[PDB]
Amino acid sequence: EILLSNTEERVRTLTLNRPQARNALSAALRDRFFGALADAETDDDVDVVIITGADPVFCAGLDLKELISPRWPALTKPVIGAINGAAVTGGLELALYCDILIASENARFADTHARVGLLPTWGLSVRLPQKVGIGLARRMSLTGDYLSAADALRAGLVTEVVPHDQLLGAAQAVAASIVGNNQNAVRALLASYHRIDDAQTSAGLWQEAMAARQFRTSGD
Amino acid sequence: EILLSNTEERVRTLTLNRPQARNALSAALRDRFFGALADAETDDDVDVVIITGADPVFCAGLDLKELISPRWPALTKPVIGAINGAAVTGGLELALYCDILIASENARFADTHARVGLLPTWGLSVRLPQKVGIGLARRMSLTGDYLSAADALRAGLVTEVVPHDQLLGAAQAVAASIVGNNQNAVRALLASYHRIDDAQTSAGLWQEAMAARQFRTSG
Amino acid sequence: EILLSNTEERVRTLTLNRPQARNALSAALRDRFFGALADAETDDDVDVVIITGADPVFCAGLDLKELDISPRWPALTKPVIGAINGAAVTGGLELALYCDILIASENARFADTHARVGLLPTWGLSVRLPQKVGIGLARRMSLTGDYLSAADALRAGLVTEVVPHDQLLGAAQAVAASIVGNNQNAVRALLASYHRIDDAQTSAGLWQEAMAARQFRTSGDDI
Amino acid sequence: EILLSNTEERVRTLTLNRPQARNALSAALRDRFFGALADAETDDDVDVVIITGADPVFCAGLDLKELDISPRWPALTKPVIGAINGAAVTGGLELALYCDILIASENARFADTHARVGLLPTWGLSVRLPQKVGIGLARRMSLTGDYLSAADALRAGLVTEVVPHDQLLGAAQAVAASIVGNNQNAVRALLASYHRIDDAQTSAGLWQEAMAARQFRTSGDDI
Amino acid sequence: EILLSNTEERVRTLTLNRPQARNALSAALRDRFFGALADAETDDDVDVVIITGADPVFCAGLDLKELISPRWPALTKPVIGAINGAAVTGGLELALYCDILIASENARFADTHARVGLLPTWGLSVRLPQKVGIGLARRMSLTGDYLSAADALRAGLVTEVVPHDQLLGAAQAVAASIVGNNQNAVRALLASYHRIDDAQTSAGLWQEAMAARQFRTSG
Amino acid sequence: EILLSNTEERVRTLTLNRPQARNALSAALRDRFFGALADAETDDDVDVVIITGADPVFCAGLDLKELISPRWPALTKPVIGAINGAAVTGGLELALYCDILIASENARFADTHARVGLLPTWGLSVRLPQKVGIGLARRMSLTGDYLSAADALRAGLVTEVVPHDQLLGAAQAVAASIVGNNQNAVRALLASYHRIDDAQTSAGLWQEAMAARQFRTSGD
Repeated sequence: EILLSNTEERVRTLTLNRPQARNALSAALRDRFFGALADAETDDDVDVVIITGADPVFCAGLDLKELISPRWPALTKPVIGAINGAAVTGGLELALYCDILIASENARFADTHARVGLLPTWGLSVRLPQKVGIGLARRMSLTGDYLSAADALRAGLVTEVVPHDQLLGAAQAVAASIVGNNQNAVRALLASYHRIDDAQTSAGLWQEAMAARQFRTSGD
Repeated sequence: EILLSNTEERVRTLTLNRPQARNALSAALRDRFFGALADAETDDDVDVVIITGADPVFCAGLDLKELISPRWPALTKPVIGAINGAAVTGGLELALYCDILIASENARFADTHARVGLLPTWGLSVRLPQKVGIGLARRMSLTGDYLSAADALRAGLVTEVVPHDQLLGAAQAVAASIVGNNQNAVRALLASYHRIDDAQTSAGLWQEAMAARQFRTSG
Repeated sequence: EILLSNTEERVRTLTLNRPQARNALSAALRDRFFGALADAETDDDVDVVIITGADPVFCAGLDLKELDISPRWPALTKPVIGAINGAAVTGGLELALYCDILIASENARFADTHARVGLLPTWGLSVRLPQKVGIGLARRMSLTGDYLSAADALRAGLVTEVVPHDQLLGAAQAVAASIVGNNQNAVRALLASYHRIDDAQTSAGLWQEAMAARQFRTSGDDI
Repeated sequence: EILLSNTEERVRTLTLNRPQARNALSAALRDRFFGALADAETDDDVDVVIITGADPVFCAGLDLKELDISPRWPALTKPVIGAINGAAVTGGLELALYCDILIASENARFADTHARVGLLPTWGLSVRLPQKVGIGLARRMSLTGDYLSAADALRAGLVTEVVPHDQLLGAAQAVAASIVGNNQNAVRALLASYHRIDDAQTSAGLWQEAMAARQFRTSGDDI
Repeated sequence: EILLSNTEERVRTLTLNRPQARNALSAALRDRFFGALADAETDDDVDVVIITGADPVFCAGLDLKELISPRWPALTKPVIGAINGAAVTGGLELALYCDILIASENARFADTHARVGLLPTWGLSVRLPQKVGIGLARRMSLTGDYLSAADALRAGLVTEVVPHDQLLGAAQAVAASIVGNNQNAVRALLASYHRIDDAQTSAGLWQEAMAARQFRTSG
Repeated sequence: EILLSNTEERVRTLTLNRPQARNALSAALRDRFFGALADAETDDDVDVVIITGADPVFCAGLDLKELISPRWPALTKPVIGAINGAAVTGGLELALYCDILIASENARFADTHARVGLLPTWGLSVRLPQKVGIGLARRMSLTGDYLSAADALRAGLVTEVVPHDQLLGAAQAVAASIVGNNQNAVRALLASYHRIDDAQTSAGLWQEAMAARQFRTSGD
C-alpha cells in the first residue's frame, strides 16, 4: 500500500501513496521507493519509469514527525517526474533527481530547509540552481516561498504544464515516444548524459555534504 | 554550388545549399563548410560570419545515404546562425556551435540520434543541456520530438524569432552592430568567452567521444 | 551623500546616489559602496542587504570622465538583493550580476558596452553574464552593446521578478522580510554553501577573465 | 587514557594511546581524537598540532573486533604534523594522509588492507593516496596490501623526512618551533588558502569515493 | 605469432611479439592487443593482466613504415606492465596506461614525438606529467632523451626495478598478491580509482586531441 | 646592466644581474625581465630561453626595501631555469614558472611569505605543491626553511643537479637537444602542455589571488 507500482506498455509508474500524510517519506517509504527504482533498472520488462504522488500533494518531504544519506541509485532508464501537487524540501529534491519533469497546474515547489533550520543532503543546493537558475534558487531557498507551475515552466524546472486531469496522460505520451526509439541508444545516451552531469556536480555535492555535517556539528 | 559564400561590408554569409537533400551534410559539404569557417578566421576582409541554409530546411544532419570527428575550428570572429527551418541532429549540432542564434518562425529543432541508433560526436550531449536546460535536452534527445521556434526562444536556445522573410535582415542587423564596435575588443572578449566555455565543456566532450567509441565498439 | 545607507528591522538598504550623474561609480563611490558591503557582513543589526539606485538609472557603469580595476565585491554570508530601478550598464551590470537575487522595475534594462568602448571586463561579466542569461544572449549583449529589456531579462532568468516601478522597493522588502523570518544560522550556512559551490565553478573562469584583461591592456601598451 | 593530550609552548601533541591494541581506532578513540582536533582549532593556546602514536604502531586502523564510517577530520586552519612512529594501516593510513606534513621514524611503514578485508575506503584514501605517493604505487599498495617502508615513502614523497626512531618527536617539534616563530596570521591565512586550493581538486574525487562505497555496501546487501 | 597470450591461475600475460621490428605496433598488432585487453575484461578466468614485450625492446611505438585514435578500453581488472626494455613514444603511452609498472634494469623511456614532428593522441601530454612530474615530462618531450630505469624509479613512473631475468617473476608476484585478495573489492576499488582519475584527466585528453587536430590541420 | 642578455646557437640566456643586491627584483628589473621574455617569444632568432642569476644568489625575491600582479607572459618557447644559488619567495616563484629546472649544488629554495607576513600572488601556493608535493610545500611555506639542491632533486622540483662550475653548460646541453628537434612540434606540444596545466591551475590561482586580497584587506 504505501507505494503503488504498475506497468503498462513497458512504462512503470511508481506512485507515492500516503496521501493523508501528504506523501511524506518515512523510513519505510524511502526503502520501498529507492528499492523500486533499483528494481526497475534490472527488470527487462521496463524501459521508462514515471514517478508521481497520490493527490493532492506530490511529496511533502521527509517524515519529520519520525525524525540522512542520499540513495537515488544509478539508472540508465529514464525517469519522468509527473508532479501532481506540492513538491517541498526533500520532495523537491526527488523532483530534481528526475531526468524530465511534467507538471499539473496544481504543481508547486518550495525549499523549507532554512525555514525548519536544516541543510540539504539530497542535492538541492546543487541541482536547484542548475535547473531553475542561481537567483531563483536563492530566492526559493532563503524565503521558503512557493514557486508556481507557470513560473517553474518559465525558469526551466519543468518541460510542460497541463491541466490536472491530463497529467499522467502527458507523462505516458512522452514515455511512449521514448519506448518507440532504439533502447540501446536511449540508455547509452542517457548514461552518457549522467556521466557528463555527474562530472560537473560531484565537487558541489561533496561540498553540500560537508556543509551539512559542519552545520549539524555546531548545532550539536 | 553546394555552399554559397558572399562577403558584404565585412560580413560573410555561408549558405548550405543542397535544398533538394534538405542541406544534408555530405563529405563534400562538410569539407567546404568547415574549410570556409577556417578561411574566414584568417581573411582580413571579415569581421563577422553568418551561417544559414537554403529553404525550406536549415540542416537535416549528416548525409545518411552516403554513410564523424569534430571539425568546427577555433574562431575569434563571431558566428551568427540564421535558422531558416528544421535543424536536426548533426544540424542541431551546427546550430549549437554558433555564438548567437536567430530563428525564423519556421525554425524547429530535433535530436534524432537515439531514434536512428547513434550517439553524438559534435557536442550535442554537452551543448544542448547547456543551451536549453537539462530537462528539455533530455526530453528532446529521448523522444526525438521537435522543439518549436517559440519554445526555443523561451528556453534560451535562440535570442530572437522573426517572421520568415525578415530572417537574414535580422542577422545582418546584429552583424552590423558588432562590426560597428571596436574589433580588437570584440575578438579578445570572444576569444575569452570561448576559453572560459572550453574550460567547462572539455571534460564533457571527452566523455561524449568515449561514450560514442564504446557504443560503436559493442555494435 | 553619494551613497545612502538605511537600516530598518534587520534589512539595510544601500542606494547609489548620484542621480544626476546616473549613479556612475567614481573612486569615491566605489570605496563607499564596497566599504558598506564589508561593514554589513560584520554588523550584528543586519540580516539582509538590498542594493538599488537613485532614479532614473540603477548604475551607468564606472565614471569614465574621471578615468586597473581589480574586483572588490567582498565575501558575504548575508543575502544581497538587487532592486534594479533602471539601466544597469557595464560595471553597473556587473554589480547586478554579483547580487544573490534580482528584482526589476519595468524600467530596468541591461547592457554591456565593454566592446563598444574597447575594454575587457574584470568584475566577472564574462563568467556570470552567460551564467545568468544564457550563452547566446550574453554573447549578443556583449558584442552588440544593445539593451536587454526587463521583460527579456525575466524570460532569460537574469531577474526573478518584474514589477511596476512604484512597487520596486516594496517587492525587495517583501523577499527581505521572508528571509528575515527564517532561521538565520541556517540562512547563512546555506548561502555560504551556495557561494562555495558557485565559486568552485566560476574560479577558473574569473582567473581567465583577469588574464585576458591583462593581455589586452599589454598589447594596447604597444599601440 | 586512550588519547593523550599535552601542550608545550603553543604546540599540542595528541598521542593515540592503546599501544597493546596497536592504537586501533575504537568508537571511543575516534570520538576522542576527532573531538581533540576540533578543540585545538578553537584553543587560543595552540598554534600547531602534532599527532603520533604510542609505540610500536602509529595506528593499526579501525577496531574491527568492535565492528557506515563517515569522514570526521574537521576543518582546521592550524597545521597538523604527523609523527609516524610505526605502522599506519588502512584507517591509520588515512589519518596520516590527512596531515599537512609527515615525518617518519625508520620504523614507520604504510599499508592499505581495504581490498584484503573486502571493504572500500571512506576517509579519502582513494583520492589522497595517489595524490601523495603517485598513482602506480597507490594502486600497487591498495591492490596487494603490501607494506611501504619508510625509505620508499620518502622516495615517493609521502613523508618529508625519515629520522632514527629516538629522534622522531624531536624532529616534529623542530618543524613546530619554526612554524610557531613565524607570523601566525600569515601562517593561518596561507594554510587556509592551501586547504581551499587542494579541496577544490579533491572534492569531486571524495564524492565519487563515497558513492563507490555506498554502491559496494548495497550490492553486498544482496549477498 | 605477433601477440602471445597465456593464462595461468587467473593471470593473463599478453606479450607483444615482433622482436625483429622492436615490437612496433602495426595496424594488425594494435587490433590484437587492444582486442585482447577487451576480451580480458569479460573472461571469467581472468583476475589480473600482465603486458610485456619480447626482448630486447618493450615497444618502439607505432609502426612508422606502414604509416591514431585512442583504443585502450575501460577495464576493472588490473594491468601490470613489465617493461623489459625501451618504451618509446606510442610505447611509452602503453606503459602510461598500465595501473602498475615494474621495470627491468634494461627499461628506458622516451618521447620522440617532437623529434619526428608529431603530437601525441594516446594521453602522453596528460599522463607523463602526472607520473614523472611536469619538469621531467617537459625535459623528456622536448629533448627526446631516454630516462633510465633507475631515474624512472626515483620519479615514480615505475614501482620497482629488478635485474632483467627477474622481471616476469616480479610481475607475477604482484599479480598473485592481487589475486589472493577479495576480487569484488579489488574491482570496485580499481573502478573507483579509474573514475576519480578520469574526472581529472578528461579535460586534458580533450585538449590533447584538439591540439593534435590543429597541428595535423596546419600541415 | 641590471639584466644581461646573450644569444648563442639560438639559445638566449637572460641573467638577473644585481648580484650585490642578491638579484632582488626591483620595479626596473621586473619590467626588463618580463619584457625580455615577451621579446624572446616574438624573436625568430631564438628557440629556447635560459634564465639564471649572477652569483652567489639566483633571486632573493622582490625588492622589499623598495616596497604585486603576475606578469609572466604567454610563451610557446621553452624556458629552462639554471638555478645558481638561493631562490627565495618571489624568486622561488620565478623558478616555479620555468618549464624545466637544472640546479647547481649551490641551489637552495625557500618560501618566506609567512615569515615576513605576506601572501603569494605569483602562483607559489599552486605550483609549489604541484612540483615538490603537498607536504613538502607545506613544510617549506610554514617553516620558511631552506630546501637543498639534493632534496629538490628528490622531490622533483629540479630535473638535474651538477657541480657549480658545470651549471650553464648543462642547461645549454638540454637546450641544444631541444633546438635539434622539430620546432613546429616543440612549440605546438609545449603550448598544449601549458593549456592542459593552465586548465588545472586557473581555479587555484584565482583563489590565491582572492586569499591575498582578503589578507591585505584585514591587515589594512
